[PDB]
Amino acid sequence: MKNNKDMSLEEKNKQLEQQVTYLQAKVAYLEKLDALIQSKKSPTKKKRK
Repeated sequence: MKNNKDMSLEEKNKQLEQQVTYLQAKVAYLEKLDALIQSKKSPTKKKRK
């Protein structure tokens, strides 16, 4: 169900190989948010303070 928000979940994209790539993690964000890092964003490289 397209969330009341603007960026609906259906807006999510899909690829050939990346299909399962994000479908595994994205499933967490897109679940309620959308096709993007929101709930639990992956770990970023060593950020130099």
